[PDB]
Amino acid sequence: MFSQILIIKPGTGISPNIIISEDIFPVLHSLFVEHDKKFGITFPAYSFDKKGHLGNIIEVLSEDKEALASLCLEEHLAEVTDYVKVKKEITFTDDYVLFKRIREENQYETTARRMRKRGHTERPLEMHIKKKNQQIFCHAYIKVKSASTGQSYNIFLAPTDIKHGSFSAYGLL
RNA sequence: UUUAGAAGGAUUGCCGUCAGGAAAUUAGGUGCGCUUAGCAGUGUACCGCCGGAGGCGG
Repeated sequence: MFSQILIIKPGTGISPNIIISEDIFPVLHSLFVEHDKKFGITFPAYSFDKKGHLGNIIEVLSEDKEALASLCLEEHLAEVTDYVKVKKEITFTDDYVLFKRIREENQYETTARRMRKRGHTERPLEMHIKKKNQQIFCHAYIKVKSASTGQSYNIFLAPTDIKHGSFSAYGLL
C-alpha cells in the first residue's frame, strides 16, 4: 500500500532513538487520535543481533492515497527539521514486515495488590516476574509518556507475519 | 600376517644417645619520557484491566 518514508538526518550528535521517541511519536499519535482511521508503522531496518535496534528509518503505511495527505506530514514537522526530513510522495509498495506490541508482567508490589484482593491470597511469583521480564526486555522500545495516567512506560516492539490486518492507536497490530 | 603365541612376587619388622660457627670491613660518580583522544543499547521497564496459566488498554 501507499507509504511516506521518514529519515532522521544522520551525524548530528543526538542518537536516532532519542530523536524518534521524542519528536515523531507524539505528533504521529496526536494526528492518529485525530484522524480516527488506524494507520500503520513499519521499521525497514530492524536488525535483532543479540538485542534489537530500530534503524535510521521508519515507514508510515495506509491504504488510501488521500488519507496520508489528510495527515499533512511535511508541514507538521516544521520545527525540528534540522534532525528530520519528510519525503513527499505517497508511493505504493507491497514489501514490509509489520510489528506488534509485546507486554511485560509488572513489578511485584503492583501484582500483589491485585493478587490479594482479587483473592488468590498468599517466591513462585518472583520467578514468574524475573523469567517473563528477562525474556522480553531484550527487544526494542519507544519510551512513552502519558496524557492521562501521566506516567512513564516503555512500549516494546517485535516482528510478525500477518501482511495485512487491523491496527491500533499507537500504530501496531 | 610384527624376536609370533603364554604368565599372581609375597608374608613380618623400635635407628638411636651427645654437642659454642666466629672475628674484620667506604658501592660509587652521570642522565629530557613524550605526540594524540568525544562513555552508556533509549537509562529504564509505570498505573490498571480481564480472568482460571495465557492476554490486553494508557
